[PDB]
Amino acid sequence: TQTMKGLDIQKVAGTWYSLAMAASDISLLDAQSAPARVYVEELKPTPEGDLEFLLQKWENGECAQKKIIAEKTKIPAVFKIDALNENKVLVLDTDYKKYLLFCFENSQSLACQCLVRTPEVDDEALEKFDKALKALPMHIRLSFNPTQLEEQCHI
Amino acid sequence: TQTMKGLDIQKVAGTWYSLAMAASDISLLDAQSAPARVYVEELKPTPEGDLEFLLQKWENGECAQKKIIAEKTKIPAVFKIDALNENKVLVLDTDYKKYLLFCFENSQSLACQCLVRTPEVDDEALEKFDKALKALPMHIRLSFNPTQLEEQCHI
Ligand SMILES: CN(C)CCCN1c2ccccc2Sc2ccc(Cl)cc21
Ligand SMILES: CN(C)CCCN1c2ccccc2Sc2ccc(Cl)cc21
Ligand SMILES: [Cl-]
Ligand SMILES: [Cl-]
Repeated sequence: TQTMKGLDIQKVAGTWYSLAMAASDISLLDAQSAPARVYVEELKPTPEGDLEFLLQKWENGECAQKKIIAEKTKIPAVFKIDALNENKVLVLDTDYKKYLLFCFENSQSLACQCLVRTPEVDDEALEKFDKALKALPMHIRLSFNPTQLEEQCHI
Repeated sequence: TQTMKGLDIQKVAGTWYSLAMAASDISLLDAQSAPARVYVEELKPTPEGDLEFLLQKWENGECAQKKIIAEKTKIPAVFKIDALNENKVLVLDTDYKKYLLFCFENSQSLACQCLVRTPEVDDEALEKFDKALKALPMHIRLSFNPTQLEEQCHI
């Protein structure tokens, strides 16, 4: 939809925090176990330029660990998930050292996140997140406080 | 917190739609039966200047009807609910004919709504809602589409 020009994927490696989330549909986020309520722990680019995500997900009554690889495409900012469905991960913007904005898109519904490196509310990153979101048909948004950011599944 | 100057309460009577909702805590809105997921049907000012609300609420697996009176205070924009808890309704802004912004506050947690007269997405009213919200510690926001606005409990 809107993407990071000149993305250097190797430089997104490491720790991240899902500071804020937004989605096209309320049901994607408005339950503790909602489909898009997915918490990023780490991004692990592969030497071949795929992007592995370490995630948490509340499911069947607890906070489960998940590990998913999004495969590279010819566009550096766009990755594809191997599944029954054809979903994409799009990297909208990042400065590598503080924030990264991305969206998960199907083939439609959209969930986006504002990721930050540290458990702090970064108003500048959130401002960039909101600017990105005005071009998208979002209907739910939420953000987490520093206490929650240090808990499993942001409880 | 922030209020409508010169509110004429009699002029808020009639049909309204909860176009958007925001709250201080994610748990107040992030479930179909969450405490602040309350849908406004009608406002009925009394001759004595109290404000009755006709509402819907998803509870015990369906969309229940609710009727609550908020009693006047010496401030025209602030009403008080008779309960074990001391909660207030604050009217932030309205033009009577298109939109009304209000907040429910306890003694703390806050839920606010953008009400509109018709089942339409009013970007100007939502812009006013967002401006009001930047002065408040909100962590979840959602908005409804015209199809949902015509359904019981916005399903
Ligand atoms: C259940 N899980 C194993 C799948 C996670 C899918 N998923 C996802 C995929 C690849 C990289 C990052 C993410 S976060 C995310 C946020 C919103 C939505 Cl809707 C989906 C995702
Ligand atoms: C269960 N129900 C009978 C009580 C509704 C209480 N409540 C409320 C009260 C008076 C006038 C309007 C409202 S809407 C609302 C929005 C958010 C929250 Cl948190 C509370 C309320
Ligand atoms: Cl939104
Ligand atoms: Cl918000």
